[PDB]
Amino acid sequence: SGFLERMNTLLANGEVPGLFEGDEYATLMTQCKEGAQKEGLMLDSHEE
Amino acid sequence: TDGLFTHVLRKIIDSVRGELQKRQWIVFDGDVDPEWVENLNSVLDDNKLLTLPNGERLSLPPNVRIMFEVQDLKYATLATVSRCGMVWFSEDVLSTD
Amino acid sequence: RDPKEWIPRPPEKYALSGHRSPVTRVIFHPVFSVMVSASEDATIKVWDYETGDFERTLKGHTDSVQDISFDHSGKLLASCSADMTIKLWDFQGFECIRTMHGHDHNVSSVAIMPNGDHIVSASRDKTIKMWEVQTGYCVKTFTGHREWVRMVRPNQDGTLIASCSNDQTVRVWVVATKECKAELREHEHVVECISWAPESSYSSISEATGSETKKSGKPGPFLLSGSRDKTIKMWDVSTGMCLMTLVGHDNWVRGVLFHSGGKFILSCADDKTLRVWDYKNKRCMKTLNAHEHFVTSLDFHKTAPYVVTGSVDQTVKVWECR
Amino acid sequence: AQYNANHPDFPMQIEQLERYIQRYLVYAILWSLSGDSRLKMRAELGEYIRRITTVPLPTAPNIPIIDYEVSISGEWSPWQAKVPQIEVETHKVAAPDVVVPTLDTVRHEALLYTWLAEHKPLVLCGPPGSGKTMTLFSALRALPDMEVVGLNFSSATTPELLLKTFDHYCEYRRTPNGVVLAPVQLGKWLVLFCDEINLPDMDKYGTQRVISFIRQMVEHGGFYRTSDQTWVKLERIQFVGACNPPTDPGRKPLSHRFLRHVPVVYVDYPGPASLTQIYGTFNRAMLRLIPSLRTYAEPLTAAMVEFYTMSQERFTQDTQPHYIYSPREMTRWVRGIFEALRPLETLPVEGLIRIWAHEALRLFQDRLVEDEERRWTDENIDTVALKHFPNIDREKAMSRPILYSNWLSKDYIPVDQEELRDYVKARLKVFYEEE
Amino acid sequence: NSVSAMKLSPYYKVFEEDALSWEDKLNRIMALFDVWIDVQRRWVYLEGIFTGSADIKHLLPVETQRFQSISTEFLALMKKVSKSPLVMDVLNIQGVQRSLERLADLLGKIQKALGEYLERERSSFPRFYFVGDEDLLEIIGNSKNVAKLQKHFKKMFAGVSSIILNEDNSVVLGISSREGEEVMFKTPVSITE
Ligand SMILES: Nc1ncnc2c1ncn2[C@@H]1O[C@H](COP(=O)(O)OP(=O)(O)O)[C@@H](O)[C@H]1O
Repeated sequence: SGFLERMNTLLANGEVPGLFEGDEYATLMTQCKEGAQKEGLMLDSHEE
Repeated sequence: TDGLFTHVLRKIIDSVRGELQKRQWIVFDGDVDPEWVENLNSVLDDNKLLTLPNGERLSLPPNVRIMFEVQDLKYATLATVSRCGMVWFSEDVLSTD
Repeated sequence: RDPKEWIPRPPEKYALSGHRSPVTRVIFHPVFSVMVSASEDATIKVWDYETGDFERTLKGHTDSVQDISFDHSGKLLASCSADMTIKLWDFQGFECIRTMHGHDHNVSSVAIMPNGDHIVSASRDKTIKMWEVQTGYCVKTFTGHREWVRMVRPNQDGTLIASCSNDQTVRVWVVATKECKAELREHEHVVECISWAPESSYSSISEATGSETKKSGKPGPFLLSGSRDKTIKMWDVSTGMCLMTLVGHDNWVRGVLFHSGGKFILSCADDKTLRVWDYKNKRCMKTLNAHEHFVTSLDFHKTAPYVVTGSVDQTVKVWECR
Repeated sequence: AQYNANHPDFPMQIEQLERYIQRYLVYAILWSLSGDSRLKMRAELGEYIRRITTVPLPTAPNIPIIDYEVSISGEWSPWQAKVPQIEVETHKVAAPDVVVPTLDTVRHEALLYTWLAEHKPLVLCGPPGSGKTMTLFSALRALPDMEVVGLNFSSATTPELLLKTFDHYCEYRRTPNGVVLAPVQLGKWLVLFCDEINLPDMDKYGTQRVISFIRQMVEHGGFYRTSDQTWVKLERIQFVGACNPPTDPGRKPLSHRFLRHVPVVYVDYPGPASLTQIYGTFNRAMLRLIPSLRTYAEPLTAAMVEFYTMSQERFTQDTQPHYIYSPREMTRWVRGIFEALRPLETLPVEGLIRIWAHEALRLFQDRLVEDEERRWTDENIDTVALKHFPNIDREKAMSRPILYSNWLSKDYIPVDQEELRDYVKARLKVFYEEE
Repeated sequence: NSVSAMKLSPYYKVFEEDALSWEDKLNRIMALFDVWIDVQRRWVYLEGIFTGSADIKHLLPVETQRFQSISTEFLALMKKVSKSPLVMDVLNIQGVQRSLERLADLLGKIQKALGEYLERERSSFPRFYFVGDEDLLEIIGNSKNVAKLQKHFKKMFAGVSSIILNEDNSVVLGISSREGEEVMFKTPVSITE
């Protein structure tokens, strides 16, 4: 059932709040950094 | 990319924080062999210039003294010795008392 | 027939048809008045486009032949096929003088450098390889594409190679130092075909896009890319910017190239049409119902006013330009 | 207080304050005691109040009191004064943000703003797709000092979902009075929009764990961090829930002890008049792309509404669980027609009717299970199109193999079956070798 | 130094908390301003490059846009400084230190992204070949403020240590050497022209 819970959250919001934690969150922030720069936007703080 | 001595000398020359108004001494404490010291031939000469391969040339400020603290000169060439002021500290200078 | 302005016309000259399988690519001989066309039946048939008669078939490939190319002199013919091999044909005697292996999967493109001493190929293992013409040795391996590389095309002076791939991007590489000079991504689908810009077009492009004259005097190499999102984008390699997007094709763009005089853009697509684009005004002038099925490739002769187009209908068509 | 701030020279006067307070008291009694019931029950409560009260009331013979707001001047004003017939931009036709003003929309907007401004938790109850999320977001646009964070409850939802949301969007800081959980950003209120609060399963002892957890955060203003058994006090956090009526399948009635803290507002499906107004506005905005078609805005919208109504009464959750029809399907209808109309420079009326029919088929027939219902849908689409659009080429607009594709052209245009078959065969031939 | 001398004094035990408080204040002031001065100088000679050159937009479009974004953020921060130009308010500005560090990093990246432009610009004036990239950027960006260019002339000419300028600093009246010897131009050169 947890599979369906994660799918529910992902389909409804496009993101799982509890999926990235700890080092995963920092790594994801990294790839989002070069993704935004490498697309053309500047986003420094984590929330944007 | 600047090296240690190049970085120090460039920071002194730029004098962002009033370095030129000070007495800057750069003391090379260690062994002397031509490989690293011959690059200072223009610095210790009347040119007073450090020349980098990138074409940049750094002039020695009048308030900067280049000091070497060495225990021997069995490998230094005549070019380095002739370019510097010699001060000889015999072992008898510092007595056991 | 303005010597730099002819465009193809709906009345076809010949409809050459000897292939038993979809015709993949068609190229013109740089010197002789002869034309070459490879198909998926592992055959490379050679036709004379002045009188429209079959001459001879080059065989030896095991699987479908995907790309064929000539050198500057027109004496050697590099071909690659789906059987993971690249063959070099002595075009005077019509024998395969050398066969090259090394690609791990399907080889979907091949091109001879302008100097004529190296062959650059792109394969489904996401790699580009460089081979010596004399020895047939693999000497360089461009990696960095994340998907199947479809074509590779060097520029005029042979210092850069452009590669399109299923990874949505076109990568411009420096041959000397193997680095990735540029990575151009604006296509929303797979890029099929690319083409470089002839010198005689630079100035035109410079005033077509309104780009100001650089103080260097070189406007910068310009690249084109047709893609499966039914768009043909022309880029400035030097700045990495998409100078323009050309829209109007009804399906995947399979081939794209400049008019030899650098005033028009010739393209073909799976919408069964060959389109002539006035990139001065960023609009398509002419549309030809070239074939009765998908159009796969086209070539535009350097001097003579002829356009050769291959298609999946196993038919290669010659078009006089008036 | 806001009025007095706006009028420093002329503070609020006692007689006008008394009038305002009386009218607002009647208004608040009405919107508190019947905000969670149908329109008929609101009218009944209004009639009872009119029959028993002494406060001055609107003199409209038939318009119920619930249609009147209390102006700051201290007099009743009809809500219709705040519902103008707007003209939406053609590029914002049926966009998710766009809300067409309506009597119900503005009333619920005002009530939601009134409750949210107090940071009081609330629940929006109504049929799925009625407009609860839209209404809440419209209310939150008028309050710049809140973010909404969306949580979607399910039958297996338990408090750890709220815990992860708090972990992401808030932090636990140590203060001398204890541990305080506060949003990472400052000055600005977090509002947790829990979309399915009454879906979480109820154990065999009549309790939903997440409902108890939310009740504990709401009443006691905090919870217990179970890692160290530490009481944590919430700061600058608000809860807003949405849910289908508890009588719907799979939904459980909420606990009364939880309900005493959360006022409930009932947002019903818009009536045929409201649907007509909203989607007539949308269609008028859309049809400006092709001027020659502008005169067909009023039938088409009506036609749409008519068909929608029949579907909503013909297919219900009694037959199949997914036979749910809402204004969301009409929003998708308008979006699809607009997308089909954008690249076309001109189009005869028969083509517009064909696009309408194709969108109706894709929205109302794809989910049908057995063949008879699909036959019913086809026949009734034909009948509705003929009824609202007479004197059109019946065959040219309702040629039965209705297929639309952009595979054979740059735009979304009707496609012949045989051409599409041949093209798909060729694409499959390529697909075999590539994939 | 004075507060440290207080620390070594025997009477400092009753003044622990406030002495350490001013240690913290002064140390944070230095930490902020040491990077802040460098950020200011780098922006000063970067805006000159990105405004005085018309071809930099075409040849370096992406880094151009990077610099306008960074420059708008810097101007916003400077406006916030100007509204409350007391030292503690700017010291107490939320996230001033991290913002300054980010600005320093971004300015450094932009500076290292200008190598080709400076190398090509060296062709116009050949003596630029004997000037480093940092000093060349300082020279080109600060062309308007000729007062700070007097320290670079010794690297470009045999004995022209400094130049002589009028009161307006717009017409070059002559040159000077290290020893003070001066040469007065017969026809002074107008910078404005
Ligand atoms: N007055 C209105 N103006 C604009 N759109 C409306 C209006 N009333 C209903 N809608 C449509 O109804 C849908 C509302 O569904 P939603 O708010 O998501 O329901 P729920 O909150 O139950 O999920 C929206 O897609 C919207 O397009």
